Amino acid sequence: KDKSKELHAIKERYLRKFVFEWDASEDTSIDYNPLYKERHQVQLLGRGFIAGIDLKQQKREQSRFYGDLMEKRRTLEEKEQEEARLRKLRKKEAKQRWDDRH
Amino acid sequence: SYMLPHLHNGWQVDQAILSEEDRVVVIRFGHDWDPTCMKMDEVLYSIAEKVKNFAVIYLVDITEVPDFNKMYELYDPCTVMFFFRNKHIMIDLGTGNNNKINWAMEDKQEMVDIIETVYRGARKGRGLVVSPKDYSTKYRY
Amino acid sequence: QKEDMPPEHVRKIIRDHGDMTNRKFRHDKRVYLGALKYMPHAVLKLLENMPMPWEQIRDVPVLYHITGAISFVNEIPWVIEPVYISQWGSMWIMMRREKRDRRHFKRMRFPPFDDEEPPLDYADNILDVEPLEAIQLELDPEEDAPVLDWFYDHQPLRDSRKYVNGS
Amino acid sequence: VVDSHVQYRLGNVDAFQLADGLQYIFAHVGQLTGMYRYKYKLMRQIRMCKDLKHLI
RNA sequence: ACUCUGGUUUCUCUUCAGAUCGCAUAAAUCUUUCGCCUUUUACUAAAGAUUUCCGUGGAGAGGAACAACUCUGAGUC
RNA sequence: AAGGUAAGUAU
Repeated sequence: KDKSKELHAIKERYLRKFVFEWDASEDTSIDYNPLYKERHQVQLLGRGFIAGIDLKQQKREQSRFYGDLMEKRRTLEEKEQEEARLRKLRKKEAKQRWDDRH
Repeated sequence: SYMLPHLHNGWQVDQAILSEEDRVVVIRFGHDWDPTCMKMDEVLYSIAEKVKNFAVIYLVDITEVPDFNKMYELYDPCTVMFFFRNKHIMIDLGTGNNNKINWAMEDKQEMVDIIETVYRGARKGRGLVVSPKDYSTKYRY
Repeated sequence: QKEDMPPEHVRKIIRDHGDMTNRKFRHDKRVYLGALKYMPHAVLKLLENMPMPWEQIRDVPVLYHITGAISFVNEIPWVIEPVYISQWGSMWIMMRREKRDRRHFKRMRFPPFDDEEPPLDYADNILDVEPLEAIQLELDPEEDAPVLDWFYDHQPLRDSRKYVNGS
Repeated sequence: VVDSHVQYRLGNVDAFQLADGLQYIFAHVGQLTGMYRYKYKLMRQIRMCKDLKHLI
């Protein structure tokens, strides 16, 4: 299908009635090129936080490549500091979840 | 070049319309300096010679005679009111306002047919009459 | 120069000219009509001065008609960009949290009252004390020390020449 | 809009639902009032409002 | 270390717009094409040119309010 | 929005 998609793409290159809302027939994002169709999300090496995307979900949705690399590169003291920071963060999260649905 | 008789005074137009006998008094309200009204006046002048026996045209100026502007809601150019037999006739030509022709006729023969139909309806005594050509569409295509 | 006036006389005027179907406010005539020419403009102000979620209440002054025919809000909605963005980000987080917590959400009725609801008298039920509670966050006192002193206000830091011009 | 704020102030429904109803009305005027007939161009505004709401 | 240096909040008034007037964004009319097309209200959608419209800055003027506290540079200091 | 007022007759 992709080969035929490129084929007809090159062929195309060279050779009242009120409406309630928008229609899907105007979408332009449909590109057969897998590189363009599947674009690597710019995670900024663990620093990419989209506005509307849930922070916890984004952390879960993060590829964790940067996180894993930082964990590997972190020294023993750095690992201890990170463990303490995440323990405090987990305690804070438990504190917030205690208030919710109490 | 707008040589048709014109009512200098408002009351003069009233008595001129009143002083009618077996004739149709086409009072064309508007202003001569308007271009569409100039075309309408030219069409009326062309018709006047051919149908002067029963159709009399008597123009008037809204500024000169503003008392009748509110009487029949005179707030558009090229308005024509076939005030015949001391009775405002109901000329229906496929338009919302079936008592006022407020645009210059495309052809003189159409206006002649309209005015003779108005004369026939007025003589018959009916206060309403229809047009052989509906103007709901302009036949643009 | 001219100054302000107490709202009591405005309330008296609107109560007197409650309805024009009687012979009360019929003498206004052209004066009354004049104001009508600029009726939509005031609506613009009422769509620009309308409160934000943090604004529990606001006391913006108005330009009213001497006959009470029309009232004009003489306020251009001014908010500094960073503080507005911070406030609406706090509201974003808070709305997301509330949606997470609330198991069933309720939307109100398309007509807020009956289709023949009379104009509610300000002194009757608008003067009710109960203001409910605006959507306000609980920021960390240590981190939000330069925040909670004036945050969640209609015109924060007003009359503080060290930070803004003032009026 | 004014009556919605009035009923909010006079107790009734909480402020979270007040904001939700404000959002809806702002993004559903086309459905609420149907400006389509009143003015064709307004359709553009309402349709884009749906688009922004779509993202919101 | 010495002399002069002298306000900022404001309210309006009258001008000029350079400056993304505005780190936002509407509408109206006209004009050429596109879907046109069933007459205007209208449209669809772009271009072109105006206008109103929300606003703003510069500059100047006149009162009120802090006008007495000076800020500050100059004054071989 | 509309392009969907029958006219007539004296009260």
